[PDB]
Amino acid sequence: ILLFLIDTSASMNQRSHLGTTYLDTAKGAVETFMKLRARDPASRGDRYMLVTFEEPPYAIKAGWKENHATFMNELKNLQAEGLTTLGQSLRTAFDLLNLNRLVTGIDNYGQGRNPFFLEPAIIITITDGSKLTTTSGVQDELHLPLNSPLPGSELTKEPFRWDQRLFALVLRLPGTMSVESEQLTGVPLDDSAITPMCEVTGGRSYSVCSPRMLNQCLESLVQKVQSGVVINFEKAGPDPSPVEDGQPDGSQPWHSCHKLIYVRVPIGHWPVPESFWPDQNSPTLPPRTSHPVVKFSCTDCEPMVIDKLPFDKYELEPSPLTQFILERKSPQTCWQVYVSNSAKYSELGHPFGYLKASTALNCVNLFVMPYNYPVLLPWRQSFESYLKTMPPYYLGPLKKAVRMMGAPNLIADSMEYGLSYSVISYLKKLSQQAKIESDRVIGSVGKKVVQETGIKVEYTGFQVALLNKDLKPQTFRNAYDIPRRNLLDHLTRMRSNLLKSTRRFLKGQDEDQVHSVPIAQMGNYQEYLKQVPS
Amino acid sequence: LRCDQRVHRCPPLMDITLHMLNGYLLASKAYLSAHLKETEQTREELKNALLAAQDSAAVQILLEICLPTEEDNLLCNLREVQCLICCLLHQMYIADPNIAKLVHFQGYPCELLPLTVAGI
Repeated sequence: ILLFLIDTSASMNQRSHLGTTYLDTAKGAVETFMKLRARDPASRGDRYMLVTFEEPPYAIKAGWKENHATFMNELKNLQAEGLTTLGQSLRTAFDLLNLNRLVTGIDNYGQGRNPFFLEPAIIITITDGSKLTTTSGVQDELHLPLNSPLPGSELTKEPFRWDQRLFALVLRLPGTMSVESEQLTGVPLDDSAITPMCEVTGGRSYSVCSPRMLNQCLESLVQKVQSGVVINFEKAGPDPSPVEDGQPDGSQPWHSCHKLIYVRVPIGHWPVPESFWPDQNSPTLPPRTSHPVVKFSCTDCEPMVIDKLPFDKYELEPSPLTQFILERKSPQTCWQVYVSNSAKYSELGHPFGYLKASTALNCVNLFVMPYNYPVLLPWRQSFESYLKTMPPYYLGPLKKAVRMMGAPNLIADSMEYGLSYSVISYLKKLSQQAKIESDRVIGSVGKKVVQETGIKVEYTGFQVALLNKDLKPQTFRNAYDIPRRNLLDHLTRMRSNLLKSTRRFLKGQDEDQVHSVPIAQMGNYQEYLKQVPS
Repeated sequence: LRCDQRVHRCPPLMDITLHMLNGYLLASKAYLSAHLKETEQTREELKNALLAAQDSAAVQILLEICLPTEEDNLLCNLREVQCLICCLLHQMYIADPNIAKLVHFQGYPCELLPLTVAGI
C-alpha cells in the first residue's frame, strides 16, 4: 500500500528550468516511480492512494475500493490551486490509513502487540520548499491540528502507527540552469519543517535539485519498501560496555530503523506485550506508543539458546550496524535486550531477547525470545510459581506453543481485565461506521459552487453566474444556446435535421468523440463473419 | 425577407411583406405541428426549439432592416418602415412573450435600442 501525497497548492505553479511547473515534474516522477516499481515482481498486491491539499471532503481523491484506473485519472487532472495546509493533509492521510485497523484486529491494545500483523504504507508528501501558510500568516513549527479525534485514538497518542513511514520530496529545482552537479553519488537532506516529522516516523527526506538527482532519489526510494517493523533502540543503561576488542567512546544509540519481517500473512509468535504494569481492574487504559522504547544491554549471558522453541527470522535493516561491525559483529556472542517503562510489577526492565548476528555476518537476525527465557528453558511445583512474574494476558500466545507438547493450562486464569473488555465493541463499531462514511463520499465531489456574490456596498439574494467548463450546450434542443452570429445557418441546419426523419436522431451539433478512442472498444461492438482458417 | 431589397424603403410594400411574413410564420408552425403527427409510422421539444429560433431569426432580420443605411431620421420612408416593423414586433410579443426574451438573450445592436423601447 502506497499513499502519494501531492499538495497541488498554488505555490506549485512556478516554472522549472526545463519548462514545466513543479506539479508536472511531481506527476512525472510519480509515473516513473510506478514504472520502476512495476519492474519488481511484487507489485501485484499493493494499492495506490492519492491525497491533495484540499478540504476534508475533497482532500482524498482515490482511497479504498479504488482501482488503478480512477487513481491515474484523478492524478492526471490535478490542479495546483490552494494554500499549503500540510498539517491538516497529513492528519487526513493518517486517519485514512487508520480506518480499517480497529476492525480487523491490528493493534487490539488488549492482547500484546503482534508484529506479524502488518499493514505497510509509505507517504511521499511531495510539497514545495518552505513558507507554508494557514490562511492567516506563515508558520514555522508544523504542528498537527487536533480538532476531531477518531473514536479509539487516545490509546496511541500519536497520529502515525507501527508501520507508517514518511519520505519527503521538496523539488528545489532552480529556474535558470540547475548546474549544481558536483557530487555525483550524494543525496543530501532538505533541512525543512518536514524533516523532523519524517525522521520521527523513520524515513528520511530527500532534497531534489536536478533531474539526475531526482532519478537517483527515485531509484534509491524503490529499494526502501518492505514489511514495516520499526523499533527504537537506546544505549541506556550500560555506559557503552562494549569492551570486547577495543575501547568505546557515539551516534549509533537512538536507532529507529525498520525490520524486514518476511513471511514464509506473516508467521511468528512471542510479541512485545506492552510497556506498563496491567492491573486486573483498570477502566482507563494507558496510551501505547507507536515506537516501542526497548533498550539493550551488552552482556554475554549464555548466547547459546538451542531448544524446540518456534523460530523467527525478523530481519533487521542495517542502518546503525557500524557499532556492531567495530566489534567483529560479535562472533558467537550476543547482548540482551529489554523493554523499559515498568515491564513488570516492581522492576526496571526485563530481558526478553537478544540481537545475535548470523553466521554470514550480513545483518542482525533480531532473535525474539519469550518474556523470560533463561528460567523456563532450564515440575516440583515450580512452573506454578514461575507463571506469576509474567503479564497475565501474555499466557495467551505462549500456551499455543505448549500445544506442541501437551495442555496443562486452561481458561481459568485467562482473563486480562474485566473493564478492558467493556467500551471496546462500541469503539470498533464507531470506527467501522466512520470508515464506511469516509469510503462512501470519496469520489463524489458535488461542488455546485458557481456564483459571484454581488454585494450592495431581488435584494440581498442576487448572485451572478460564473463560466462553466463542462456545460455541453444543447444547440438542437435548447434555443438559448444558439448565438447571434451563426443563427440562420444553424436554423437551416436544425430544419434539415428535423425534416430528414432519419434513425437515431440526436440533439448534438457535432460531438466527435471523447479524449480516449480505443480500438478494441470500438471493434467489440461489431460483427465479422470471418475466422482466417488458412 | 430575401426580396429585391428595394422594398425596404417602401412603407406599403413593407407592410404587405410583414403581413405575408406573419401569415407564413403561422403557416410554418401549423405545417410542423401537422408533420410531427404524420411521422414515425423527443421530437416535440425539437420542433419548439426550431420554431423559437425561427421567430428569433425573423425578429433579428426585421431589426436589421431598421438600420438607416449601409454607410432627417423622422420624415422619411425609413421612419414609416421602422414603425411598421415595431408594430409587427409588438404583435409578435403579445402573441408569444418568450420570443422577446429569446431575442433579448441573443441581443441586437444598440442603434435599435431607443427605437424598440419607444416604439413597442
